[PDB]
Amino acid sequence: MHTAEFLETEPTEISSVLAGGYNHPLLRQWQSERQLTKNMLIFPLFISDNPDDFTEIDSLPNINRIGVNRLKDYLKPLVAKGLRSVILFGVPLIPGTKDPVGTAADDPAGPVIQGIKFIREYFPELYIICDVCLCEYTSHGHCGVLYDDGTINRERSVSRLAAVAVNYAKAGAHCVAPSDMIDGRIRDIKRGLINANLAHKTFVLSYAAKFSGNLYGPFRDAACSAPSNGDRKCYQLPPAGRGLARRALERDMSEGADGIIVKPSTFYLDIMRDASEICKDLPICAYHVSGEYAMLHAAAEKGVVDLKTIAFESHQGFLRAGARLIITYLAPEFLDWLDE
Amino acid sequence: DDGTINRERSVSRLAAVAVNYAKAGAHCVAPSDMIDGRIRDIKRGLINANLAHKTFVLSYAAKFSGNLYGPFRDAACSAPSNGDRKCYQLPPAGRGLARRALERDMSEGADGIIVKPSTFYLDIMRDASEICKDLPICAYHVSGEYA
Amino acid sequence: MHTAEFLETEPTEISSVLAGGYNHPLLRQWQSERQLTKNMLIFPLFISDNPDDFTEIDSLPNINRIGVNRLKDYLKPLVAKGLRSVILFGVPLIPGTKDPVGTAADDPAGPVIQGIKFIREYFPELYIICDVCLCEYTSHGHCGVLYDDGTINRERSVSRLAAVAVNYAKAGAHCVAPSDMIDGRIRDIKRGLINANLAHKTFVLSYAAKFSGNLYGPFRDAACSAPSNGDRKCYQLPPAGRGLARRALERDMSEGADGIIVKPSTFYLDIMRDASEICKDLPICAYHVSGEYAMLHAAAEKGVVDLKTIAFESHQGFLRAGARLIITYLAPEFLDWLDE
Amino acid sequence: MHTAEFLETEPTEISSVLAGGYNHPLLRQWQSERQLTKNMLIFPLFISDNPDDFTEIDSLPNINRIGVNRLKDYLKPLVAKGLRSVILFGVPLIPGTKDPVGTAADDPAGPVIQGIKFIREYFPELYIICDVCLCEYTSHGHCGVLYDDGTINRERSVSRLAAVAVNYAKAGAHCVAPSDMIDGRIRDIKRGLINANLAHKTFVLSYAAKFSGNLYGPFRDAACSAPSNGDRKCYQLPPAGRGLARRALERDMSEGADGIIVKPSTFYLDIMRDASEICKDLPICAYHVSGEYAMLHAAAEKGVVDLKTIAFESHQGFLRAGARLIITYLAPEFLDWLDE
Ligand SMILES: NCc1[nH]cc(CCC(=O)O)c1CC(=O)O
Ligand SMILES: NCc1[nH]cc(CCC(=O)O)c1CC(=O)O
Ligand SMILES: NCc1[nH]cc(CCC(=O)O)c1CC(=O)O
Ligand SMILES: NCc1[nH]cc(CCC(=O)O)c1CC(=O)O
Ligand SMILES: [Zn+2]
Ligand SMILES: [Zn+2]
Ligand SMILES: [Zn+2]
Repeated sequence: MHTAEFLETEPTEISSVLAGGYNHPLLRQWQSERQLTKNMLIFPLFISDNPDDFTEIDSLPNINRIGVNRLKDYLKPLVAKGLRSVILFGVPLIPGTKDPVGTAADDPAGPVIQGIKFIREYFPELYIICDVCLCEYTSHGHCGVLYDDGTINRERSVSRLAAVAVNYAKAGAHCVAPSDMIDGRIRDIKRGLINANLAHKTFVLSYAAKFSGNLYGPFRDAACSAPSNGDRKCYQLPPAGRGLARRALERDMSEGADGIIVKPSTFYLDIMRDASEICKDLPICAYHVSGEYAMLHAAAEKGVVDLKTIAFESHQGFLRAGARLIITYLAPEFLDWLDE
Repeated sequence: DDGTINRERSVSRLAAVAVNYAKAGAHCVAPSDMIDGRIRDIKRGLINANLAHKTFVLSYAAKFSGNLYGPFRDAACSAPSNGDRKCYQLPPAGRGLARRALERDMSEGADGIIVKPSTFYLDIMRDASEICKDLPICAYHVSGEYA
Repeated sequence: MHTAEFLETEPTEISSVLAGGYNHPLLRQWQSERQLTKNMLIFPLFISDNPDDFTEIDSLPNINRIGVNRLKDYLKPLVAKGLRSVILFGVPLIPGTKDPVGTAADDPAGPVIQGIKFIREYFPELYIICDVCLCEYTSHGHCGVLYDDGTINRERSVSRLAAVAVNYAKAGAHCVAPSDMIDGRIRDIKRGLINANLAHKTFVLSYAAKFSGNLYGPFRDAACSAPSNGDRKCYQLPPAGRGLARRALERDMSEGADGIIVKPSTFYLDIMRDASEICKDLPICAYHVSGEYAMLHAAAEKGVVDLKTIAFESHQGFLRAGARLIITYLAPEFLDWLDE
Repeated sequence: MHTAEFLETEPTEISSVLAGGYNHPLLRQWQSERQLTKNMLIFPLFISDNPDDFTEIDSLPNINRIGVNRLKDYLKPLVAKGLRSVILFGVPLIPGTKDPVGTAADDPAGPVIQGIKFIREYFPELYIICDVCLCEYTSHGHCGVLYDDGTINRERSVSRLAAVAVNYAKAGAHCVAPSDMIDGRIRDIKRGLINANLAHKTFVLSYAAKFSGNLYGPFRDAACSAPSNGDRKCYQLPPAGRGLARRALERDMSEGADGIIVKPSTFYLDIMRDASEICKDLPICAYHVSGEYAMLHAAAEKGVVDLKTIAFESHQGFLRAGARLIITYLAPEFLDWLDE
């Protein structure tokens, strides 16, 4: 008869015993290197050039394209729930706005600057972050100014990007986040802020590690910033490029970045860990991209996972990997969940 | 009797099982129990059975508790009863414990280590690549991630 | 009677047991830090100024000096077998071509640029690397412009080398590999590419660690680039110079190199390991030189070793030492071997 | 007309200039981390059980199988030339000597112990090293005692190996070098020496990093120690196994090794470098194996390289990689070369 066999054992080694550290709910909280708080949440906003807008973005569950006149009523509850910061994304829909040099990017009458002014007035305590790029304002849909061949033109690009960033800061943005990924733009932006006497009041949140991938889909729907005549594989880091990512982190830090953003998040947790070592003295931010966000929702609907559970798991993962800030579309949910 | 894991009896039983699989012909054994010090007993068992030189010990050194093991419980019908595995599997926020578990398993004889889940724990894989730099690291794309 | 003695033993220590990790064929593959793939192979090419050339190089078994008109038929099978990249070497044979400043180096009608144009046209998917130096175009046979005393003239040399490199890139080369070993040439080449607006499309593969030795023989036959009035012991690193090699690696990296090459390979595996630590974020390439290559062939003929076996052993050694790319004359063989 | 182009240059950067450190012959010597001296050379000896032997080993140029009665006249000149140490290898040719447990390994009447006694008497100042293994004394040709299945039997093996090592030391060997590569043999050998009260006088030179390869050929001819019924791929490290090699080095050191040997040499220079970091406080020895040695000779005959030149280059390479001792068949040559 097959019976249960038990091998002869040796006395337990103290070094084997780890269980004493997480056998209680409170202990699992104590084991966390960083605890998730409401003030680490950064909610993205898609401001449209139509002040009465409030359009739902198909590929982005529960997220819409808001116009200035609908901002107050939208923000009120969130701010009351503890929202401390937002990241602005402009979505100029009016025809004849987009061009080869992203002129509309810093248009004072544009959605971004209009949004900055509104928020600084209606929600003076909110921290305003502005994404800096040309992709949503270029006729070609690329992040910077191009060469006749269609390839990125570094010099003209960073020159234009620096202007945009300084202009947002001039309008009142507390922080600028260049997501272009073009070589040396951080240095030009920092120098520009210095020359404009705004470097002491403007936080530079660089998307130091932004990889190219299949997770930016839904975003291209909410802001209509899709490439034309190719992909961003030449500026955004290759998914397998750890060395380049590490070099980009060191570069951006050396160029003046006050903090860095890792995008995507979950799919690049190892890069977040690398960043926490290289940029140990700077705040690291995780960006839970549209694709990752939409992926969780899809899986949830399919019953593969539980929304709240996986959201907490994924977000706690960012903190474990070293991040202390999080840009997520789940901000509204967390402002609630963190209360309980 | 209280329902809590019994380390001694557990590793004693697990070691027997692992050695038996190797005796049957398995080239490698991967303990996914996550119970304190099972790697040492399994390695010692293989040594005593004269199979340690032919059996690769692939330890699930870093196995976190989470919401991604669902589908697996359907394919093998191995779902907990009267509680969860939160007392043996590492807490999602537990980086320190994970690092300590990696060092422990390595020191106990593991020939390679497995990180589970994968995608949701890429940072732990990176930690493992430094701590267990001389050993092969394996990623386990779990049912939940796959689904 | 002498009998076999067995000392009293103690229970086996777990820390002693390593055998569990490599007792199976698959395991020995899992133990490899990097696995050899077809796309890591870089095949050198010796383009002659005689379009109908196809001369065999005595000291270089199975290797010849090809002319443009024989390139198509030579490359076809290789590319079909998986060849992804080649490294061009010009061998201008026409008299009155060589001079004191290597004028012919970037001659648009020369073998290198002619080769670039041909390949970009007939094999558009092939990655083109060009070795950058003056040794094969100078009347004196040295790597750079000389002083009246015969000693290397840094300034004029790097100035000329930078021009050559930019010109190859202008012709269409995807990557440039300066093998001159002259102080600070990487910086001038990078700056030159920047000024020519080609730095974003040109990979700079620096021969950061190139030692002087007895293994470059056969090469001097295939390209006729032998020194005149001395040796290269003043620019190429001394075989015992580890400190200088480490300093050269850091220097080249800091000067803009995108990747580095270690030459020779087998005889300098320790330097490859040093490079994998210093230049951890950059791709490291091993160059299996003519002497090493010819040495394996000789030993094989003598029956000392087996060609295929030692080739795999030596090449796997490069990967073990940290390289992820390999320039070897055995490329054709590997394109076959890797299939089985 | 194509003219030589010279790009505009910037003032030379001090950090680019490395040339000032190796522009003179003496400087290239100063750049060496370690200089090659006669006392670092260890000459191998193949003692036969036929006292009047002096047979030439085909696959091993200029090397023979010597009997005790021919040892004096062979050693005299070498010792006079500066030879300070030798490594003994036994080659029992008498029939019925080899068996399943390598009984003859420590046979007092065997070549090794007979050699130790002779040398200690005729050349009292010579340092005697003995290779420790069973391969040359087993009927199966393997390094240790086997299981019925043909697989290595760790326990019985190290038990037998420890006895052999202690016996050689008892006979008068100053140092023992276990080249078996069987898990934990160093610990048993050290413990055995301790129990025999010889640990304070016996240097344990472990072949901590011994890889399996295609370079041990000629050796199997000089000592007739070739495997039977398989290869040594289960005990000797796989060529791609850097992790295992590093673990083996740490293990052997922790087990009592006083020094370590890296075999092969040239083909494993990166491992020598790894060893120089892990075993920084212990002397590292490079073993220029028969295959590597025969390879140099073959290439030399083929005119691919110059014997003396490549020998110096390869041997200086060991020192560069971190070794301070060298076991080489070129010892006789170096005892001459180092004089000039
Ligand atoms: N330069 C645009 C930008 N800045 C931030 C991410 C958006 C992240 C998301 O998809 O939610 C993107 C889109 C892109 O890179 O294509
Ligand atoms: N001890 C069971 C075991 N071993 C491997 C994973 C399966 C991974 C998967 O879900 O695909 C599980 C399930 C569990 O931990 O609940
Ligand atoms: N600057 C020429 C150059 N670039 C690459 C190596 C060729 C490597 C080989 O010999 O195969 C050489 C020859 C030299 O340094 O003498
Ligand atoms: N255990 C035998 C032993 N000890 C040293 C090397 C000899 C090195 C040489 O080939 O010169 C060998 C041979 C082997 O490993 O097959
Ligand atoms: Zn953009
Ligand atoms: Zn040259
Ligand atoms: Zn042996």
